[PDB]
Amino acid sequence: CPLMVKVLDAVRGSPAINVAVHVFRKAADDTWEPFASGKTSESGELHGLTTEEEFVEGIYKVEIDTKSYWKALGSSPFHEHAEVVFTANDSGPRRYTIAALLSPYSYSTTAVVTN
Amino acid sequence: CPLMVKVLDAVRGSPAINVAVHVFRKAADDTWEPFASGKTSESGELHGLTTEEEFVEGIYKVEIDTKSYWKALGSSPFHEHAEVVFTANDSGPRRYTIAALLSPYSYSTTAVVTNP
Amino acid sequence: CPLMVKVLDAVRGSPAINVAVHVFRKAADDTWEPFASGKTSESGELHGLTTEEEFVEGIYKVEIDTKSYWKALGSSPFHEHAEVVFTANDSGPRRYTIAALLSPYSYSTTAVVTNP
Amino acid sequence: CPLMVKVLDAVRGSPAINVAVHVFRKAADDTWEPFASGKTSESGELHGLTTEEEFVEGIYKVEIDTKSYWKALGSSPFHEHAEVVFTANDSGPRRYTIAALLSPYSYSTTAVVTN
Ligand SMILES: N[C@H](Cc1cc(I)c(Oc2cc(I)c(O)c(I)c2)c(I)c1)C(=O)O
Ligand SMILES: Oc1ccc(/C=C/c2cc(O)cc(O)c2)cc1
Repeated sequence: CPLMVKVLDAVRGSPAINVAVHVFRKAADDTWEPFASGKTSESGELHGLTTEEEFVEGIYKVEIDTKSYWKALGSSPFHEHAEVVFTANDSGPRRYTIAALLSPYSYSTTAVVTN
Repeated sequence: CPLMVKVLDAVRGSPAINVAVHVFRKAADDTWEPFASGKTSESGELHGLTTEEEFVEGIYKVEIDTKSYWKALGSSPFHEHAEVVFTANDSGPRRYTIAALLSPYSYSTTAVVTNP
Repeated sequence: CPLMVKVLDAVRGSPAINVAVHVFRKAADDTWEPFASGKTSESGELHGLTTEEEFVEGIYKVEIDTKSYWKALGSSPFHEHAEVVFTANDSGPRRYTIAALLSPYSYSTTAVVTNP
Repeated sequence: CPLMVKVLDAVRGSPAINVAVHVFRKAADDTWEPFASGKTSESGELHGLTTEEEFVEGIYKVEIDTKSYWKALGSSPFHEHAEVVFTANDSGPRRYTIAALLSPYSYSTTAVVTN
C-alpha cells in the first residue's frame, strides 16, 4: 500500500465517508491518465489504490469530489473538488498518505511520507 | 497598531464578525493577567487592542471566543475557544497579526510577524 | 477587482512574496483556457488579475505555483502546485479572495466571497 | 481508549515524533488540574491517556509542546505550545481524536468524534 488517502469533515468532526477519489498520472503529452479510484470508507480512508509495482515515479493528481460530498449532506459548497498534485520520488520514503480536512469554503491537505 | 487579529469563517466563506477576543500576558507570578480585549469588525478584523508603549516583551495569550461565535449563529461547536500563546518582542518591537480560520470542529491559526 | 489572491508562508510567518499564480477558465469544449496570471507582491497579495466585465460566469481554476516558490527559497517541497477550482458568478457578480497558507508538505486554502 | 492525540509535521511531511502532550481537566475553581500526559510515538500518536471510567464530562485542555519539538529539530518556532480546549459531552459519540498539524508559525487542529 504505497498510496493511501484520508479525508476528514471539519463541520461534523468526523471522517468524510463515501467521498469519491480519483487518482491520475501525468502522461508524456501532459494529459491526465486515469490511474486508480475509489470511495472513502466509514473511517474516511481509501486503501488499496495501487501496488508498489504500478506506482512508479512521476506526477500524480488526487481529485477528491468534495462538491458531491457536501451536497449529499445538504450543505452548499464552494469548490468543485479538491486537487492534490505531487511528484512521487523513489529517493523519498516509500509510503504516501494524502490527508485532507474539508470545510464548505476551505480545505487543508498534508502529506505524510514514511518508511 | 502592533497586535491585530483577523478571523475567517470556513463554513460561510466570509469574515467572522463579532468574535470576542481576550488577550492575556503572563505576570511575574506566572498567572495570566488580563491585557486587552475587543471584538472583530464587519471585516473580521480587530484593531486597536494595544499600543507600542503598552505592548512590552512578554508571553501573551490570545483567546478567540469561538464557542460564543458559533452559538450566536445557532451552532453547537467542539472547542471552547482557540488559544494562541507566544513570546512577543523578544528581539525588539514587532507587529503581529494573528489569523484564525474557523469551522465548527476545527480551526487553523497562523502568525504574520513584521519589521525589524 | 473581483478576484484577488493572498498567500502566506507558515514557516516564516510572513507574506509569501513573488508567488506565481495562473488562472484558467473551463471552455466550451471542457479544456482549461488560460484566463489571467500574475505574481504576489511584497504583501503576499495579487491584485488586478481581471475586470468585472471579463470575469464572467464559469468554472475557474486558480493554480498557485507553490513548488516554484519553495524551490526559489532553496527548499524541496511536496506538491507541484495548489489548485483551487470553483464556479464563479452563478448568482450574479461576486468578489472572490482566494487565500492560501503554505508549508513545504502542506497547504490550506479558503475563499472569502462577498457582496450580492 | 476514549481520547487519542495525533500530531503531524507539515515541514517534513511526517508524524511529529516524541512530542510532549499534557491533558488537564478544569476544576471547580477554574484552575487546570493535571489529568494525563505522554509523548507521541513514532507514528505521531499518543494512546492510552485515560479510561472510560476516568474520562467524565467536563472541560479539558490538551497542551502540545510544539516549541520543544521544533527546537529539537533546529527550527525556530512562534508558539509556546498549541492548546486545544473542549467540552466532553456524553450525548456526543464516545471516542475523541484530537489531531494537530504543525508548522513553525501556524497550526491546524481538528476533532474526530466517533462511535
Ligand atoms: N494583511 C492583509 C491581507 C490579508 C488578508 C487576509 I483574509 C488575511 O487572513 C488570512 C487568514 C487565514 I485563517 C488564512 O489562512 C489566510 I492565507 C489569510 C491576512 I493574515 C492578510 C494586507 O494588508 O494585505
Ligand atoms: O489518522 C489521522 C487522523 C487525523 C489526521 C489529521 C490530518 C490533518 C490534515 C490537515 O490538512 C489538517 C489538520 O488539522 C489535520 C490524520 C490522520
